[PDB]
Amino acid sequence: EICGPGIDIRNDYQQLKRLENCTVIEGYLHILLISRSYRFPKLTVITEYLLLFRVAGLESLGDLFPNLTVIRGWKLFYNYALVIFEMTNLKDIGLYNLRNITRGAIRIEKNADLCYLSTVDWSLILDAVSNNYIVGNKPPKECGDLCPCEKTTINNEYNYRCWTTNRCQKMCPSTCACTENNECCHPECLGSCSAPDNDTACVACRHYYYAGVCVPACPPNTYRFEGWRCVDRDFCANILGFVIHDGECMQECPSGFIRNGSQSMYCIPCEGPCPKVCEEEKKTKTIDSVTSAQMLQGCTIFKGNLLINIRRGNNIASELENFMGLIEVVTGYVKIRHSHALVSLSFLKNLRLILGEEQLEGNYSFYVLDNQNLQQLWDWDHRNLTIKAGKMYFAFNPKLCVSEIYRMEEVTGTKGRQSKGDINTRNNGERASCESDVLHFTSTTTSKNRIIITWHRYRPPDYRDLISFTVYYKEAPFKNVTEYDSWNMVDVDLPPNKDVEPGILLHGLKPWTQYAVYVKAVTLTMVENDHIRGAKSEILYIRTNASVPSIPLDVLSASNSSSQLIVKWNPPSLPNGNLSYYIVRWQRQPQDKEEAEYRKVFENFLHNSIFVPRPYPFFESRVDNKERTVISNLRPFTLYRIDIHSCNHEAEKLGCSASNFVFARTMPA
Amino acid sequence: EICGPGIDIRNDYQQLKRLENCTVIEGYLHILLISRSYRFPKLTVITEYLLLFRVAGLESLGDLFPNLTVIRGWKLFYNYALVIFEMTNLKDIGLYNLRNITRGAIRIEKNADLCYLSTVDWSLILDAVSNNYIVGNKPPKECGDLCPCEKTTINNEYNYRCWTTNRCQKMCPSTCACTENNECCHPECLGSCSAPDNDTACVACRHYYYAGVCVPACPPNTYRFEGWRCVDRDFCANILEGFVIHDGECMQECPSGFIRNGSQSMYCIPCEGPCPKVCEEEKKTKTIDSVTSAQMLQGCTIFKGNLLINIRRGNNIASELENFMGLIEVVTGYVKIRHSHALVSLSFLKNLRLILGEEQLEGNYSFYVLDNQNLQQLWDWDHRNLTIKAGKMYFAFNPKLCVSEIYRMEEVTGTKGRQSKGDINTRNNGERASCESDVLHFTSTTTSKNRIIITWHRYRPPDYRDLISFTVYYKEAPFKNVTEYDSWNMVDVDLPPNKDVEPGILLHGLKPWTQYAVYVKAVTLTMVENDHIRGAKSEILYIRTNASVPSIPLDVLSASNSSSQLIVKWNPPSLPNGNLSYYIVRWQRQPQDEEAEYRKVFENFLHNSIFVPRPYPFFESRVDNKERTVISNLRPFTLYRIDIHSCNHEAEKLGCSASNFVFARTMPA
Amino acid sequence: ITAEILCSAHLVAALQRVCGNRGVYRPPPTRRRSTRNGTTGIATKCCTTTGCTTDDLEKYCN
Amino acid sequence: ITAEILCSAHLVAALQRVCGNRGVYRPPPTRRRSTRNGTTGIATKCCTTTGCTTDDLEKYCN
Repeated sequence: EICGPGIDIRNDYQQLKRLENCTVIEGYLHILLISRSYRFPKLTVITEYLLLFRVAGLESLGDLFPNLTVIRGWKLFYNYALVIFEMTNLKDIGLYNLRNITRGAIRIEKNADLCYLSTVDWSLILDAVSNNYIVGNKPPKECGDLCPCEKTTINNEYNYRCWTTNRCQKMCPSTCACTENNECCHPECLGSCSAPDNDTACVACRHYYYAGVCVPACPPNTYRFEGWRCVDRDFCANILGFVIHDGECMQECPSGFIRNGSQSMYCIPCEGPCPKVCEEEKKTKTIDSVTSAQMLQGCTIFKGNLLINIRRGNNIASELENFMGLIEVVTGYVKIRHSHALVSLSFLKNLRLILGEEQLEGNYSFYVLDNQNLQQLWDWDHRNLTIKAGKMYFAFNPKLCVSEIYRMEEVTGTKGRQSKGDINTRNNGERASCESDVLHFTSTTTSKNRIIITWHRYRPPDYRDLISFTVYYKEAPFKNVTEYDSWNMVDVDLPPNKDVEPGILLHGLKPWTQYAVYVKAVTLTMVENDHIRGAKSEILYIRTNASVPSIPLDVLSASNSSSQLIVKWNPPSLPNGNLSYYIVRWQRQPQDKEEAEYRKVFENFLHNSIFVPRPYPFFESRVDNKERTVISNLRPFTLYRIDIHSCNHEAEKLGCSASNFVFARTMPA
Repeated sequence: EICGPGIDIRNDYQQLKRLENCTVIEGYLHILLISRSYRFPKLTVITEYLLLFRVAGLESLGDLFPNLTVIRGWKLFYNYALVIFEMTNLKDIGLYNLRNITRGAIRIEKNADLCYLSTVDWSLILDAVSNNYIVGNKPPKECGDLCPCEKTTINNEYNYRCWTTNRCQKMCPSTCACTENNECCHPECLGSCSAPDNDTACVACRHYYYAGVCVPACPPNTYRFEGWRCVDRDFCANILEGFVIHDGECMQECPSGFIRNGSQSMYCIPCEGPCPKVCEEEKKTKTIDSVTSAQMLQGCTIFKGNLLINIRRGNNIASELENFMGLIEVVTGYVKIRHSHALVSLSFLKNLRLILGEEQLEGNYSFYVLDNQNLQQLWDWDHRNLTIKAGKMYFAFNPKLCVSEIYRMEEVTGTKGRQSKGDINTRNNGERASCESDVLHFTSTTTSKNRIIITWHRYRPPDYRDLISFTVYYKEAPFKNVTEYDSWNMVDVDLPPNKDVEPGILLHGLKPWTQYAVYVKAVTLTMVENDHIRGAKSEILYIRTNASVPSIPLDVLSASNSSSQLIVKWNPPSLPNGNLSYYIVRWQRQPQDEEAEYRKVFENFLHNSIFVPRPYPFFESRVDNKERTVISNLRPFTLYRIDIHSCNHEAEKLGCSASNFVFARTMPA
Repeated sequence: ITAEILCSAHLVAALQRVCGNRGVYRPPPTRRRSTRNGTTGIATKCCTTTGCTTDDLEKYCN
Repeated sequence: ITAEILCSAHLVAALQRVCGNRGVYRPPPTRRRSTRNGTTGIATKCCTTTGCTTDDLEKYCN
């Protein structure tokens, strides 16, 4: 009697009766929030995980499933094959017939009355014992773990092993998969044996199972179903359909595969991005949060309409780009309304086609409105776009330069399609700081803390305009930097001599740090022409030349054996470069703020008021990756000086760092 | 021989000869960057500070000014009266006649060869010895401070006191201002004495000096000049406009809040209002495109020019422009507010009551606003006055400002029928204004300690088809200056089904005695998208929860100055929750004897995947006003519990607050 | 009705108390593969510092 | 042109070298009123640099 593909019993105590006939549970098993005596000796195998949560009245698991032997864990609950959490009145894991857990780990937590936790050797029942989680249960010091048998080493201790107060923990001899008493099972068997080394006499089959036989691989005309048995071609033609692929019967073709026409039981390899159509029942999918956009994950074509209304949110540009970055074709229209968090639509990268099957009232396919922070669309000179039908409406977008949307309809192909009110400079580009020329940098020179950068001389559009410059620089960990936010600003004037070009020297910078620098021109127009131009430069990313790294931190050394010294340390405070390796040296030893700060401000007043303008040998080894190493071949009980250096990628020219040294003596012979 | 009003000797060593005749130096004295033997026994008094900096070759200050006795320091150099900085070859401060420095502190710094620093008791020469700064000189441990006399306590040590290796530090006896050897000077005298207790035999006068006499206050027909002598009326009639006589003092300019009297321009008359700065700028039209640009208009009363306000971006602007231009009252020319996208009101121009019109924009316009995207109101409310003498007014593309406001402006302005028909148009002005929106008149408010019930009148939308909903904006406001654009907690309550009940909302979880700003906005979803949309909104209602039991008194401290007495002090409660009336104190006799983080995220997944929704007696006294009281009649050396309560005006019905108690023991008998 | 912050047993107890006899749903159907889809449900929201309202408790519960 | 940020003692010495025979001195001696200060001092000019050009030092030099 197979039961599945998933059992979820909760609330009613009496609903547990659904397990009266089941000997194998295909899928998971859920017994939650349960508030008498029910015994199920029929059940022996569970393919997936087993979950127990807040079951009142149950004192031991043996009361329900005494014959449960194998939890295959074909699919896991958060990488766990058995979860016993917040189980009140539960005293012990009474699964004294449990033998093998095939895949997952165990999480037993918050069971204030649970005993016999350390009395179970989980190393012979499952494999990944390191990833188990047994925290928050009753304390073994306050329990009384008593046996009524065998024993082995548990952690560093050796003690008896019992499941409950009447049954021990059963184990196979070292000669073997065994039967009840000392006879090895079949190699393809698992758990116990009704008869020794027989395929048709196995409580549970390892690998796969078919027609009462524990087979390693499925017979030729059978396919993998779930993770324990094999089914024929006609069986998966009745599941609702499923595909046959790689000798396996899954629900849907895997990634990079699509169903073949007519012969819809097999997957044909599509080479390009397979047409991942996402079809939603709601006519217009409204994206009002990052959670709402989750349903669009991995979609290539969207049969519907997109309504973006994102007021608040988290780190959004990288998040939507995870879900919607693969969308390429939108059948309907796209509306970005009230999306104040969006500064750019760049998260819609692969979007190259917008059709217009349904259009907003007035035949609009692209409709943006009231986006206070939308600086730029995703329409830069790299991306392509095509709106087949519909018009474009732009309104109340103050940070959007109007020129940017004129560039849009060139690629869009709807230059003369919209009306005169569809694009209005009054509410679009309202507070714009764009519409400027391009200042070009000329040269950059980098040191460990100084940066010399110069830009080309800028002649203002008018002869009378007084010209000045402003340098914006700030430390940027990575390149996603906007000009509106941080920025340190220094005003440098145009040099008097026309042969020298304007520049600035920055002082006091962190070694090996990427700085974002851009220059803006200060054009004071005597004739206040409302055709304002201005000049602005590109965001230039400059990293300091790598300096000599800092000394390693907290050098500690010990001796676990004679002629051996173990040393550990921390990475230096200021790496000043990509860490490459550490150079350690050991030599035999012979036997016997405000003040300077306050001075700063006082100093400046002086100059600001005086001047006035006229009107044993060393052994050396390199540690490649870790911050720990062991020295070998030493004189026993002899003092050693331990010099440790820290280099980086450019330490080949700069030279490696200084030494943070320590002294340690080896173990006596 | 008086020399002034400031001596600045530098570069040339021989330029020091300018001190050959001076006995008193009126003002400061600079000896800078000097690279033989020059003696000036004439000099004795220095009014302002004395500065020495990088003088090479000088070994001691006694070589130049042996008779320097009093440095008045009327005006300080960075709060210093004497600055010895970077003096090379200088070995000691040879001012062995220095007696009194009246005002400032001392800063002697970076003199690697300077000795005799600790041998000088600056506590009897100056007053603010704590604010001195003697750092970076030759270390006393590495100098050799030796005397060739008297001594006293310096810091915690007692040691000899000498200026140089030949002269000691001279001091007056405890009986006295003394002469060379043990005879007290005159009370009005200072320093040394040519003869004992005589006015005409004093090296330096305390207070003031006139006609060879140390006088406390100036004679009736003399006035204070600088800070040491008195001069007559005709003297300050010759100093250079000229100097003023005010409060018996002869200063350079009238102090703040005073202006020069006409004709009699030697005295200051008290102007009551902001006295006229009268700001004249060379540029014809002053453009205020930033808060920095408006700085030049700080404190101006009348502006001879034109105002062009073009503020796109900015900081907190209303309070800043109000600081600069808030005092401007009269503008000779025209005023233009163009593109000023940050201005929501012109209230920063309060005292502006007159606009003349000397120069008018093309078309005879004196008041010209344009493209005021977020400007909702002028500064023209029924409180302010205004008069435009000549010119017209033009308003265009002014959406947020209501056209009725500018109609009300020309009533006070006096230009009702002067403008044309296109100067004030209703098309692009008031277009989407919400001032015209019908008020969601509140109906009732009910207040508790933490809950507020508030209801507003039912709102029938302008169209029959419009779907109507409400939104409640509430936030904690310490005071009333609250704008709708900022904070606000928003709750959407629907119109109730029954037409007899009016829409309301219940607020839960509010701080007792806290003023909340509440206003309701209507959500009118118009089926017919008529661009004649105004919406609906309500007035900002300030509601403070019913005065609740006050908070406990803060920081109850107690001590015992005597037996049978206990003094107790405390602070007012954190949340008074009403007007404080009195405190109730009670005294009772006491009888003699990552992991936890990682678990967090994993936890939420479990719940996020399991559950699924269906588809001795006490003595009591009252302290009336203060937060301090003294308990009397107590058992000596007996412990007492001190309960302190805090009541308010509504504590008669709601009860006095809880008790913040402390324990104290009285003094032993 | 406020967004109470309910966590650990208290979250379940809040669901247990709000539902009371209502409980939750336990029909066994045949299971399609990868029907586990669905994340960030209201149960997770209640535990968050923002919490979930009693109405939200009713929405996720029966 | 580009010049090293110069402060403290070195700054004074650098100025002396540049000024040489010219030196530095106040154009008006013994002016009745102080010209004031707090901005545009060579302390600010070279500690945070817009370019401590030789000509800029020359303007300071008198």
